[PDB]
Amino acid sequence: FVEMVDNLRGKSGQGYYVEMTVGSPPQTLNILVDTGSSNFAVGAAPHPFLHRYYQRQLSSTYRDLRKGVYVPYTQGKWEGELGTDLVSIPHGPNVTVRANIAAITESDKFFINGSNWEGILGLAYAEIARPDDSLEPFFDSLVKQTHVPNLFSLQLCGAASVGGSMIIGGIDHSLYTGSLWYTPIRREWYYEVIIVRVEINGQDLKMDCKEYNYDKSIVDSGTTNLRLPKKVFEAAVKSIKAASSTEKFPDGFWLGEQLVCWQAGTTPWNIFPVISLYLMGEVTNQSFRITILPQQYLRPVETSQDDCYKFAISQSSTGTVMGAVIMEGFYVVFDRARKRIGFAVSACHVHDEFRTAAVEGPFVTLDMEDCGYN
Ligand SMILES: CCCN(CCC)C(=O)c1cccc(C(=O)N[C@@H](Cc2ccccc2)[C@H](O)CNCc2cccc(OC)c2)c1
Repeated sequence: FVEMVDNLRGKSGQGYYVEMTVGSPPQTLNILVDTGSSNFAVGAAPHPFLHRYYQRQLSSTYRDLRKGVYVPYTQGKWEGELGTDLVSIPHGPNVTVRANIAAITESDKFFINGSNWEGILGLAYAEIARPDDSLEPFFDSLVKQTHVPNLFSLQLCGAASVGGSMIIGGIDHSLYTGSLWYTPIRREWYYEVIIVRVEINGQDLKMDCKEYNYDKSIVDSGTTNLRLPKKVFEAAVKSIKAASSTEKFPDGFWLGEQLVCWQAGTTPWNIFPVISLYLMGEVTNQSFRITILPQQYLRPVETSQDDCYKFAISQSSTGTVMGAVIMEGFYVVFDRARKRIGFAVSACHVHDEFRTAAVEGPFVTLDMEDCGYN
């Protein structure tokens, strides 16, 4: 689908956006791609951080729906006015749909100063769409009204600016190597999945696997880090710290709280451990794993003029989150038509000489559904 190849742009830590058009004639907006939420919301007022915004007065195709919406994310908040209008995606499929659109009229800590997107495309399921599930997420409208197959895939790169591909309706083998392995979407709300084993440098964390998914493990392009649940994080960092005892760092650093720096020619990569998450496979008692490097969890922050990095694993309280730390390692297929998410080694994932991100199977794991949570 070389039409859609390379249709995602971004800057480090400001997410990935796609161009879309809204209303007739078409207003062009840069919309953040987010599998972590389910609302298509766009700036409709001249906030000073925005390059552009939706002007509903300019579109003959606009239809108020005389309802207001609040949408609070973990990080952020916006208030809006619900309507509908016609939505195309220049470098996606060649269609045009009547999608719901929240017109953002008030926001706090939502938009990012210096960024180049003006909206957010929530690609997850109605069950978390605000204000309630009657509000039909864009992708559901897209499928319900076109013949575009019920799936999309994401190749998030990031070599300053990043890039990538959102293939809508399909998959493109030029974007990955090896085979796609698939883990079932456990519930259609977020893209929730189950992690059944966690390894650092090949060494199990001998932990009840129910912790790994407490109370959720989810796939979120709208998030930067790998977010391990509090106790698994406490324990994850414990072995990460211990495998990388070679060198010393402040304890705050691991809690996020301050960069750490090195030489512009060699950093100690071969000195932090690869991380492996085993994920529920498609078959009774079969799992597989995805393995990331530190060229994923140690990401640059652009006093400094040396090849430097931040620690990108952090704690949470609404689950595990496989943000871009994970996603940038892999080509990820959101197979909604089959209640399942596929991972394959990404063609662009940034590695080194020795190691590499991998996707491997099958493995034998008993009692995978007990790793879940109710
Ligand atoms: C995305 C680029 C960098 N950012 C945003 C800057 C703060 C992050 O790395 C980040 C960090 C923490 C949390 C979030 C976040 O809340 N992401 C949501 C999408 C988003 C919002 C604002 C700006 C950019 C991206 C994402 O939807 C969270 N998924 C969980 C969730 C919680 C509550 C309600 C939900 O759906 C209604 C979803 C993003």
